Amino acid sequence: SVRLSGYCGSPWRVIGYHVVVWMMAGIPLLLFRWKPLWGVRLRLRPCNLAHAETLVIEIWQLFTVQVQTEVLRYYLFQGQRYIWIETQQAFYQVSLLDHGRSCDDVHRSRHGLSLQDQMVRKAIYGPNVISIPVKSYPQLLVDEALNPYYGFQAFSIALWLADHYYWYALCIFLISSISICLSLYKTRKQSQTLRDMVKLSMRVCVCRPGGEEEWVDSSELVPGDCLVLPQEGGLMPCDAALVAGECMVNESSLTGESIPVLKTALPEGLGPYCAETHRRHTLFCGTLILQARAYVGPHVLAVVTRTGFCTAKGGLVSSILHPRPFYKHSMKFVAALSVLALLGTIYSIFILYRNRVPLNEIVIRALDLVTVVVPPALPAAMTVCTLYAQSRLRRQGIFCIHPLRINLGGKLQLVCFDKTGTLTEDGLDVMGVVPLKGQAFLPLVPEPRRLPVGPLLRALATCHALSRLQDTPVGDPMDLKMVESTGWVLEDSAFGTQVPVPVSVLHRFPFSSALQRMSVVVAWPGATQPEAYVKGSPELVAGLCNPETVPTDFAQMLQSYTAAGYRVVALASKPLPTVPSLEAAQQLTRDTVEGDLSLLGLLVMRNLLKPQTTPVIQALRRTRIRAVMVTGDNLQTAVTVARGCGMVAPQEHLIIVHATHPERGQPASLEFLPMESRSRHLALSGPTFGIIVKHFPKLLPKVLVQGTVFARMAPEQKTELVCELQKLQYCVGMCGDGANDCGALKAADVGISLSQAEASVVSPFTSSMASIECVPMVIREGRCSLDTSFSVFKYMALYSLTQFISVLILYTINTNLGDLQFLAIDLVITTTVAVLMSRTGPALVLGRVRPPGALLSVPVLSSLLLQMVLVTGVQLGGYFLTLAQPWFVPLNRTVAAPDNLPNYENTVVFSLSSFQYLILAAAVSKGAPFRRPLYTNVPFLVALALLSSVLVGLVLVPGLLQGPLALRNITDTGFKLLLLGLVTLNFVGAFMLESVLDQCLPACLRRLRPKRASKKRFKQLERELAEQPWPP
Ligand SMILES: CC(C)CCC[C@@H](C)[C@H]1CC[C@H]2[C@@H]3CC=C4C[C@@H](OC(=O)CCC(=O)O)CC[C@]4(C)[C@H]3CC[C@]12C
Ligand code: BEF
Ligand SMILES: [Mg+2]
Repeated sequence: SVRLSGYCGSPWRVIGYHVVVWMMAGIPLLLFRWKPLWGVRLRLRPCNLAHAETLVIEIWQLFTVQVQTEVLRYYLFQGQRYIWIETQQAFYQVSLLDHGRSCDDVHRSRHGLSLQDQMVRKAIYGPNVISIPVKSYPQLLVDEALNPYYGFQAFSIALWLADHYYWYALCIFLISSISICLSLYKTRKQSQTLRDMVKLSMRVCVCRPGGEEEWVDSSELVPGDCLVLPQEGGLMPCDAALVAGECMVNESSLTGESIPVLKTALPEGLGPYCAETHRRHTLFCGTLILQARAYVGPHVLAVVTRTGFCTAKGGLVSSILHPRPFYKHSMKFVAALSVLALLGTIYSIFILYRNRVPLNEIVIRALDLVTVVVPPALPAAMTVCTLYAQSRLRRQGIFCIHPLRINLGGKLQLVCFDKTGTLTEDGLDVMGVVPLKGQAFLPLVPEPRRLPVGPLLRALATCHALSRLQDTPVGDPMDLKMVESTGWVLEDSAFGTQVPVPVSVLHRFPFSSALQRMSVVVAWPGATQPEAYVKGSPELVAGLCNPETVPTDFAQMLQSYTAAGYRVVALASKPLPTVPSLEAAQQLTRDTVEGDLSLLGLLVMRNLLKPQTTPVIQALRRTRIRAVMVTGDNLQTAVTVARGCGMVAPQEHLIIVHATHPERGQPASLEFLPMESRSRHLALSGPTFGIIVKHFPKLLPKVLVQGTVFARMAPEQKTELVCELQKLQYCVGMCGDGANDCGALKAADVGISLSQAEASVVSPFTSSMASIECVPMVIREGRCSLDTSFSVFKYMALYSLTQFISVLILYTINTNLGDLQFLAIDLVITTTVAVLMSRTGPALVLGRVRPPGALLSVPVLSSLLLQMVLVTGVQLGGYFLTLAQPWFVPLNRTVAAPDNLPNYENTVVFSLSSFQYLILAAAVSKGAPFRRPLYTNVPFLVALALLSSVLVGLVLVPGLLQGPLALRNITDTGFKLLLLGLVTLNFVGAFMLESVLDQCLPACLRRLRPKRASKKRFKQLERELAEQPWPP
């Protein structure tokens, strides 16, 4: 149930709300976004539903919808339109206005719709368009750009402004704002580009009363219009009901079925028309018409029934506009960092109190804990990392309007694949022709054009009812595919060879839905007599041939072909004793030519795998990523595609699970059907999955773990399957191209859309090519992005702790680092490094091992502690080595910083730490397995080299920036070379530590604490099934 609350508005109250939400703070905007009821109570006063300009909809979950007007008030909730009915005082959806009208009403609507009625119904129903509104820059900002670390950055900016660091807070604010605005611009431009490649309209012909017609746009279509369908077919603009002629539709975009569907004219009657009862007669929006043929009249008419979001495709894409729910692994890491930073802050407060500095300085340093935990350039570094990942994906043709979900691509353990249009082509392609030699079959010939010039070749070429329209063959889709395969050229009719004799059709018997076959009579120069061909259903066509021409294994071979989802159509022929002339061959009755045939062969049609599918599936199976086929097609085609695709290896068992509906007196039962030709896969249909979910809730986890083929699977069942897999703690990806996959793509963690319609403009990922090559690309980019994010976080931690240790060592001496030294270290070094280190691309190939999913790892913490030990050792060694020199004179301990600068202690500590900030940057930037080698990042190499050169110039060149940076000029060149030597030892030690840890720590962890269990539910289920398989 839902409740609609009305809220009118007043100008003074609106301006008051605006000023109190803008001039006061930005916090009220986010608070109102968290709870819209407070915002609507503050801005809008309660009113009556008949006078409301606003509705609050809870279904509780609260949505605020404005009440638009066209004296026709309405509102749009998740796409659906709810007009305000003025006689019953409610907002009734427009979907309910055509309810109850019968088939006679639909047939009376075949004379078009008058213009005045057209405008009335366009006001009522709106445009015939599935339009998803663009997210504005504020909403895009909140959902994408902001991070919880920007709150820390805002607090630190407030702290800086409190302690009067204007040229530092301003620079940090500029960097963060530029990163945020550039990311918003990139995401907005990608969304606009996605929505510019979707064609929301066509030029459709509509009947108009009075015998006239008019070519209107596809958006002017309203329920009641009578479309005139073109004979060449094309995409369907809306949901209609055939009232004249019949169509041949390819509904693979809505249902996933690859076999073309024959839609027939709606039958006249008093019963109410229903899109489910009369689905055999309805044309659905988004489906492709392959052939529109009319018996009576010169046009194929289809009365429009639903337009816009009330269509089937509109209903499918409307269910994903419902809002439903990345940093939790990093907040634990920053809390672990905060423990160390708090210990250091306690030490700093104690050692500053011993120095008797003002208490305000002490409390400012205490509050500096937040800046220590979250560095100033951490949010900017993360935003730039996501920007680099998004740009790298876009340069490959993949649109990512949710850059925060790129890291989820590196966590994927399972990928669900649609079959029709994603793994295979949309329709049926010619598998081959099976000739006959003597009395028995011959091996299948994949290319019928390679056949000799015999009866079978001419039967494949000429036995059809094709026509020429705009220099292209127009007719039955299977006939089109057969003639394309045979290579012959269409020009009663004449056919020229692909490069023999051009045979000419002398007569043609039309294809009938009762006889399930068609016949032609052809002749060619140099022949003794005409030759009549027959093409149709193999079972009944073979019933016309001679018993000595049909092989004894005909039924077995037909069963073998039709058990794999193939569309077999038989061909037959017979020499005709008729004279080769049109005076007699045009008067031949069908019954004489249909009898005493000779089976020439079979023509196998199959749903063809795309060439880019098998390598990708084998690649995913090599890296131990589960491949699951989630299709709306039948079980035989799905199983055949899985077996020939790589999801099921030829040596791996496949089990069909068949759930029986519980009838009266019996309960639901599961029976498993093992077939011939993870080593144990499960195949099951949609109804079987639905019965297993509700009647066998304990066996559902085992089905989900072992199942690999899910056929006849409804869109709601697809998204339910994705959700159930995610309940097993899977990270489920999904690749789809149809409207049936929208719910699965939205519910999945990484949903890549191959669609060219409005389903793509709201998907996280959208590939520009119609293959699944994007899936390995997305996974590689996700692994690279996860590795880069972990490297950035580790570098920020190492930086913060290095600077904190340096500052503590200086505080113990009653010294500080220095304002301009702080500015150099942060802005010039760490901001540059964090920006340019996120630029390294993904590795060329996928790997078996995934990147770690948590920042609190024994490897990560151990590496951080060892690098900190090395850094602290180097800095303290430099300090205690400066303290043992003849030229060294101690600082003036009486005065405090920054007045005791320049001195030797600060100079040495800054000299060592500045090199450490680059060493710890080159160290955490790891390449393989998940990233390219470091040296491929030319900007980052150049930045590191230039900064190292600058720091070596500071160390060695006498008088270079020793004044600005408040450094002290050292005259002992031996000490300068010894400091450089300490820097080199730190460099080699950091790299050796990283290599030794990365190569020997997992082995040490395995040997010390043997992890004999896992917490992921699917892994425990896999262990349990390995110990005891569920189907014995
Ligand atoms: C207050 C005064 C006296 C101090 C001046 C300090 C500047 C030298 C700092 C401030 C911000 C720093 C910048 C911070 C960010 C970057 C990003 C980086 O450029 C890119 O990000 C391009 C990325 C690509 O190659 O695609 C180059 C270094 C740079 C400009 C830094 C160069 C040094 C800058 C200009
Ligand atoms: F397009 Be899929 F087979 F649902
Ligand atoms: Mg599809």
